[PDB]
Amino acid sequence: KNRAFLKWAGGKYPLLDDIKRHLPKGECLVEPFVGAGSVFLNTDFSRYILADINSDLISLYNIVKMRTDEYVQAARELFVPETNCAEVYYQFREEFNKSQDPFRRAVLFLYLNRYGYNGLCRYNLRGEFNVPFGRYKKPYFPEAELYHFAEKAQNAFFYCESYADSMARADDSSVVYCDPPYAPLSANSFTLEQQAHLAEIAEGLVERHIPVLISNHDTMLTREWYQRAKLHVVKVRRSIRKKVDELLALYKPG
DNA sequence: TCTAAAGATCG
DNA sequence: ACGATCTTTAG
Ligand SMILES: Nc1ncnc2c1ncn2[C@@H]1O[C@H](C[C@@H](N)CC[C@H](N)C(=O)O)[C@@H](O)[C@H]1O
Repeated sequence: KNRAFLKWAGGKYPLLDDIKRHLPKGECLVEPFVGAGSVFLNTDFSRYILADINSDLISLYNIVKMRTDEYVQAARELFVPETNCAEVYYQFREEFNKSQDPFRRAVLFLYLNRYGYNGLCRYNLRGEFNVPFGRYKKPYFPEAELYHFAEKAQNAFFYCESYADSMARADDSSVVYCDPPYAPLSANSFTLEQQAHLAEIAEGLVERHIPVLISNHDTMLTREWYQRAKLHVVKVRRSIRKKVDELLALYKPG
């Protein structure tokens, strides 16, 4: 069991056993919504193609892969007792938003992920990061996790683009896993129109003998979008009050 | 998930 | 120059 080095929304570490039970075998794995990378880090394919719409995240992954020793030594200097203070936090956030150097922006990005409020990621319409101070007791510097990420990445390529464009890179030796933002539980972001279009693209790939696996909440809407697949219920019963389970859908060819 | 200030849109 | 009703911002 291997851990990511970033805090992130909708991370899949606790569901890995159920995912690996139903995921097919092949030469190359494609992830159109990669995020913090928990599945990439806990599987064994010989090639990977990894993509996301967030451009600060993709640039950080390129620096860590190609300039490893230089990156670690510089980032370690920001994790000391002197920097756990509100007046210092708001000046570093300001330096980040004004800089135009990829290496310096990547160093500061990790500090903000581990000292900021509840570990969030949020921006305004101008592209400035605006999460406030978090006040933790003693944050942890993920050194071991950073070296292991660099090592596995020697066999992957990274891209900044949307889900229709990355899914079109697949060929007759590939396998695809999708993890989109969650569907709503009651009546800008990922739209209803977009949730349905994703299911349509999957039905077209499976005609070409290319297999696909998807995950989301178990509701009335998701059962309708994914009607042409085989469905498996995962009991979780998380409160809020009511219980909700999770769902997996598998498209397999003949 | 929350809320007091500031800016956007139409007749 | 006016006012009712929405969006947007950031602790
Ligand atoms: N149109 C889009 N195309 C591609 N990625 C998107 C799009 N919209 C949102 N995303 C990303 O989808 C990701 C959703 C995450 N929940 C995935 C978590 C990931 N499985 C992990 O283990 O960390 C986010 O990182 C988004 O930035």
